[PDB]
Amino acid sequence: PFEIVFEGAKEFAQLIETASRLIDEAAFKVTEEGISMRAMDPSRVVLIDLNLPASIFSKYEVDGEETIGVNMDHLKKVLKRGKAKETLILRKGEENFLEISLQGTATRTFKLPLIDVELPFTAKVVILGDVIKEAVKDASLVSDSMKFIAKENEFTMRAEGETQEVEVKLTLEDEGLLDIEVQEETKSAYGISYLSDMVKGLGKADEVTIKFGNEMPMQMEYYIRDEGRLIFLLAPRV
Amino acid sequence: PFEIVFEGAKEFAQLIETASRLIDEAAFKVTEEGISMRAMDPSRVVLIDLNLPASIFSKYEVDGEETIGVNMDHLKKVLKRGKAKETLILRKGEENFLEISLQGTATRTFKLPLIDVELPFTAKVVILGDVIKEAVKDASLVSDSMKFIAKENEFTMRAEGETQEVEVKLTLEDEGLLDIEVQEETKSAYGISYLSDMVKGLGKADEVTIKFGNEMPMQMEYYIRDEGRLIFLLAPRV
Amino acid sequence: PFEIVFEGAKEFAQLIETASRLIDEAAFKVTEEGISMRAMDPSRVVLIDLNLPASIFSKYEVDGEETIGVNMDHLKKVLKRGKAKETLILRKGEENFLEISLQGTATRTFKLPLIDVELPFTAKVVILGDVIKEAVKDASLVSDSMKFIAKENEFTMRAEGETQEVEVKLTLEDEGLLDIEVQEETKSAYGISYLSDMVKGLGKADEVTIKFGNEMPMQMEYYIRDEGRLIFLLAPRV
Amino acid sequence: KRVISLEEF
Amino acid sequence: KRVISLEEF
Amino acid sequence: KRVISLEEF
Repeated sequence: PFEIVFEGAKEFAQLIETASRLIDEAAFKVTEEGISMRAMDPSRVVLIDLNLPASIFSKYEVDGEETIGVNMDHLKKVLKRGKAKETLILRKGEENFLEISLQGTATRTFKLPLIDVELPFTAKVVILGDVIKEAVKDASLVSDSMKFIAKENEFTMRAEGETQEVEVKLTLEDEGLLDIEVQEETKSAYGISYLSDMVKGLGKADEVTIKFGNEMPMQMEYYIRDEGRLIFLLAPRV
Repeated sequence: PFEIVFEGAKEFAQLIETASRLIDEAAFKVTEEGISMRAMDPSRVVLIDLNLPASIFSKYEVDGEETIGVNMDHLKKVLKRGKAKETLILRKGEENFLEISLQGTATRTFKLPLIDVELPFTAKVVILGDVIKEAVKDASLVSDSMKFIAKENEFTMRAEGETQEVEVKLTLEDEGLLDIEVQEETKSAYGISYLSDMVKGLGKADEVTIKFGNEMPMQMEYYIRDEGRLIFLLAPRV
Repeated sequence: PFEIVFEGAKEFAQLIETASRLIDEAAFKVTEEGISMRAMDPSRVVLIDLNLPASIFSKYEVDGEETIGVNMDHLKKVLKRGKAKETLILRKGEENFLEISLQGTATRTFKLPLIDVELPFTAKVVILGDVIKEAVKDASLVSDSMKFIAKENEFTMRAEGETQEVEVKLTLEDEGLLDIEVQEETKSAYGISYLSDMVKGLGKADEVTIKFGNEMPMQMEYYIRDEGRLIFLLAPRV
Repeated sequence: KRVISLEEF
Repeated sequence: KRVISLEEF
Repeated sequence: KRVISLEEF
């Protein structure tokens, strides 16, 4: 029996369109704290954790706790309909339905059925959103995978194919590395198909945190508004 | 033996690109009044009436009356070539040809052959161009048809599919309903494929008039410049 | 053993993306003068000559002369990665590799292998870049070829199909003809597929020079920065 | 659901 | 090259 | 109509 209102609806569609890109279905836990989504792609190689806390909503009226499951494709398509300055209202009554309304020149409400639900990091790097979006796209031109290498005071992503090779160095001098913290030399490789979905839509002004371990999974983290967060856990190669 | 000049040629291409979207061929009646196009799609479900009166042209030299028929695809493609601030000149000599010229940095003239030619409304609603463009696009996500319902002081478009449903209410309070005038409760349903062609390219500032009757055809009307007009008659469902 | 730095990298990608559009491979002669590319498409109907002289680079360190051959597709794709305000550095060591680096928020370096290497004009017209880009695109709507006709003080491109016809006149009055110089009446016809590649991406402010002879090849010339130049030799029809 | 024609009006 | 699963961590 | 080659010029 909840009523949840988010300003900047196009923004809200974006976050969900990320989460839609790797998983086909998802659970939304609504609670008086906030909204949570936790989920793994079909092949259990990536894990998504979305936390959207009460503060980022203009109205947040939850009564207890329940768990919405939705067709993420049909949700993606409804949420894409929101304009940038329009208001998003999410609503749930007794009936198994999500009411989504967008308000602008006129208010439109869409009803969508509910469906059935269901680390010792060596290196930590902070990096602007553009740098990593660019490296992933650069690397895709030459290979299906990208290596991450962190020595003390210097951070490298590199990929190699048959003929061609790519490498992007950053030291603390480099303009889009905010921070690096590595205990020991750290080297790991990750598939580009997943990285592309993870970093698609990351502005110059977006601080992205990445924690990695020698041949172990990457944790990528960036914030939604101030309070909310998205974390991606990605299993590595070999 | 006519010479007709329209400023804002990209604008002129737009109107014709509408009319092109549902019919494959069309008649243009040139007269000293203005230009007229009247035509029905292959399956006689929609009827287009375009009236472009002399005043909207910067030069309008007609000698009597004749009737041009053109391949609307080839006309669409030539008219698309006009820039937004460029001048359109239409011309016809004795020979079966339409001279179309666009003038800018240089003048280009295209010759296209002529081919062979060939209600008791309960509710009337006025509505901004964005609202209806949005409702049609919203409705297409859930069904192949949209319902229009008009009670006194309130106007609804709704559509329903197997799983999902959409509804857009407007009362006179709602920001993009200018006017509503309904004698009795009025309910009718129309195919979305036709509505999409009808409303594709309708600004926020475009007053669109819609007249409908219980299980009877919709009349949709909006203006070209001030004097000119486009009216679409659309047969309903069931 | 060279190091070559060009400002405005997106610009540099553009010029190469032209040259890529008709040829599959190309030779780059690096010398202390500048960089040269000379090449003919598979069917020996067009000939490209690119001259990029030292002055247009912010740093130009060449040691003698060598000749790079590259996969133009893989080069096109790497060069497309440059942003508009980013700096391009080209580099060659002893190993058969081209180092391409783009610098912005972070520096990215791509290594690409080297591969194996390999008129009595009547009329001369100067013309703005938009006019000819438009004429070619206009002409493509009606035919696979375009005629160029030059009499004294007047310049025409025309094309004709089965049904429809196009013609674009310019005299020295016409706003985008800068200059015309014709010894005698000159008429020649050229395929549109090649012309489209040649003129794709030509601003209003781009002086394009064209030299032609009765049933003989066209020479099209326009400048890169001030010092550098691109010349296309195109064999004619019939 | 049943799409008719304009001719009957 | 060998893509493993998250389950083993 | 007849497309020739550059070689003959």
